[PDB]
Amino acid sequence: PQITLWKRPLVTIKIGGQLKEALLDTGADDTVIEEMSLPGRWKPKMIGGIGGFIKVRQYDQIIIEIAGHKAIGTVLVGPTPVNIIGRNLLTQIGATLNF
Amino acid sequence: PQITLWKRPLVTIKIGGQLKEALLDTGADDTVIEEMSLPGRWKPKMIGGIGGFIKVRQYDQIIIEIAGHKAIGTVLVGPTPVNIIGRNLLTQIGATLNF
Ligand SMILES: COc1ccc(S(=O)(=O)N(Cc2ccccc2)C[C@@H](O)[C@H](C[C@]23C[C@H]4C[C@H](C[C@H](C4)C2)C3)NC(=O)O[C@H]2CO[C@H]3OCC[C@H]32)cc1
Ligand SMILES: [Cl-]
Ligand SMILES: [Cl-]
Repeated sequence: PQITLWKRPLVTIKIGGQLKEALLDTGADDTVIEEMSLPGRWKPKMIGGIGGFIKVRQYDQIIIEIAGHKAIGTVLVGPTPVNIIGRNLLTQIGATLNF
Repeated sequence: PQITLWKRPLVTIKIGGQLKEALLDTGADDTVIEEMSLPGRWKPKMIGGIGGFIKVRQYDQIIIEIAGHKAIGTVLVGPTPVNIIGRNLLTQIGATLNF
């Protein structure tokens, strides 16, 4: 689709069989989702946001559907105020900025 | 232009007579610039994201040149390491997310 920005660019994602709402975030390098259980092992990562740094759990090669498009990649899990889809997955679904 | 997201979508901006680099950020409601002086009145504001909240100065009716595209709107000024152009000015230059 073509998504204008008068409202937050919120989309439905499917991860772990569950539907969630997430924000398409070109200002995010990484994808960050609120606390949920994911399979496999995870690795530590510190990420920096507007208010400071937080610890997250890094799960690699996670299957996730994003507004109907299939991605398989790294998902960070932690106390983010909102689920965000960052450039690591926006590139997988072929998204670009246009003006 | 069409901007891919393989890397950070950074552009040149002109604001308060200064040239600066800024991130085109669809996840940002508002435009947030690193500490600088701007003309006019301002009022304090708290904005939040990963890591918590920061205090900023809200300047209304500021003109910015974004990648050669003129826009006017509210600009928040405060302690961020990276300038971000948020949806309130992205709309004004007709930016969209496409995939
Ligand atoms: C009301 O007006 C607002 C305007 C801005 C914001 S915001 O907190 O800056 N954020 C919105 C937001 C994000 C998450 C949850 C809720 C809201 C925008 C994100 O795009 C933000 C930008 C930056 C802007 C600068 C430079 C960096 C670090 C921070 C300052 C936040 C990205 N990017 C981010 O956090 O990315 C993180 C995940 O991916 C990683 O890679 C990059 C750092 C790691 C909140 C309110
Ligand atoms: Cl505005
Ligand atoms: Cl429009």
